[PDB]
Amino acid sequence: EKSVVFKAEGEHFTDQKGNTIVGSGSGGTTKYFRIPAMCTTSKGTIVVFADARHNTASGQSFIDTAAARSTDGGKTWNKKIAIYNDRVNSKLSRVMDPTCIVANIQGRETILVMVGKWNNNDKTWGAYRDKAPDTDWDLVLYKSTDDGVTFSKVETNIHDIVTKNGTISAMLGGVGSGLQLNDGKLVFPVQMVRTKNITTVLNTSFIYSTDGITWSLPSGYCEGFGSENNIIEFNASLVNNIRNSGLRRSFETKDFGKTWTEFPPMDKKVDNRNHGVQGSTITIPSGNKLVAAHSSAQNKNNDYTRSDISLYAHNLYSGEVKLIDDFYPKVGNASGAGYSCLSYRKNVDKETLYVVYEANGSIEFQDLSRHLPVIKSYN
Repeated sequence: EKSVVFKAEGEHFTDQKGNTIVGSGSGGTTKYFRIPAMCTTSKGTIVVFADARHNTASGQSFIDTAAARSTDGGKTWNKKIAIYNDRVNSKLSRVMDPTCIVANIQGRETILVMVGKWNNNDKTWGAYRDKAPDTDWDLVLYKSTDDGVTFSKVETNIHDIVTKNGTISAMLGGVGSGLQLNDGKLVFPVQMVRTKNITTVLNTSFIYSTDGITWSLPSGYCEGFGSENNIIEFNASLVNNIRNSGLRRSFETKDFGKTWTEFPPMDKKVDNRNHGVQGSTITIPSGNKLVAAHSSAQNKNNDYTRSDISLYAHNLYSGEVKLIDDFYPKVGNASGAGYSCLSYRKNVDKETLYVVYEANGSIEFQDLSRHLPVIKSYN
């Protein structure tokens, strides 16, 4: 139905030594949660990641990556910290902004989660353009191969490929979920802050891998807009769906990230109004056709309150769009609101469509599976 994954001012976590993490919420709880990411496994297990912003909603604050696991269809949740910040700066050390993938990596069902990491930077990441890359930044990857019970660090070449590019100050996942392609390739949508000498502050792209260890960046870039984005696979194209102030943007690449062109079935189809917001975009099969399901905020107050977090269907053939469910029909908390993440699976003959989203500093979950006939018919 509807459940609270992470309760603002209602959770207590422990650190690596098992000592409680005293946050600024009432009773020493974690103050605020943001930026949910959800991955469902072949066992039906739901894992939801979010920033545990222990002291404040601000992105420049002390943050760990929490993980909530449900094996009862989202009724109840077991919670823990999946990724700890480095504990350099009790005010500013942070791991943030998760993107997850569920994939069979050479046969092995794995949940990957990728987060940015900072320590001493007191400003948002777009402020740091002088270095290639910023010395305070990193982008870390953790995995679980035990159905979300334990997460371990993956040693990658992600920092190295950013350094060898030479034009990137920092990189993050696109927020929410990445994908495993039909052929098996792993793809994280990414956002990047370019070095100062590059005219465009922000770009979108992706990183890809076969084994989850060695990653690659394509040679091209997509225009950044508000840079948070997701990718879907459609025929031999990768198609993104990007945050933008006003109308969301969508581009396709037919050359695996060398060049991008507008994708008419999704480009400019959903309006998030002033500032834009992150949104989640996934595909759902309907026979041998595909439909895109998308969540983002209607933003009725045209501001940072990002009201009315809604599920849409995009007809990938005709370009029609329709509202399926305004599942969080509420004005958000302008300290940080509006974000969401969808998850679809068909396990055996059971199709599930779940969402998680920001709700006044908490993360809530809804089972939206009743909407699948309506979405699937939209081709």
